[PDB]
Amino acid sequence: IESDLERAEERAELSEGKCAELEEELKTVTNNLKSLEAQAEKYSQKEDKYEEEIKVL
Amino acid sequence: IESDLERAEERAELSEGKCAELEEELKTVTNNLKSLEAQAEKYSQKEDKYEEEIKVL
Repeated sequence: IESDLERAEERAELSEGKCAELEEELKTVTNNLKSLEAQAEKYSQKEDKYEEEIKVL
Repeated sequence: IESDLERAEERAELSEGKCAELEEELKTVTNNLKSLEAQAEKYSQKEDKYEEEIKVL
């Protein structure tokens, strides 16, 4: 029982480390996604203006 | 020692569950990033095409 308990606690520590790393990755990717969403909105505005000018011409 | 083993097991289980959830979240957000990047590339190409159309018309 003692050996099994030691192994289980080591497993738990490893899982906690993995969870911390995953949190870091998630936050980084979230920031990148927000930046690209803003970029796409700028793209949309540019397209709107170009379409209007095309219609006028 | 048996009670200690039970506590270690439950802590490991909780940590693994959180790890799985974080994995799913990172997968989803990374897929979103990939899709948005493809859209942005297509949008740059479309913008160049629209400017060419403006000039010719």
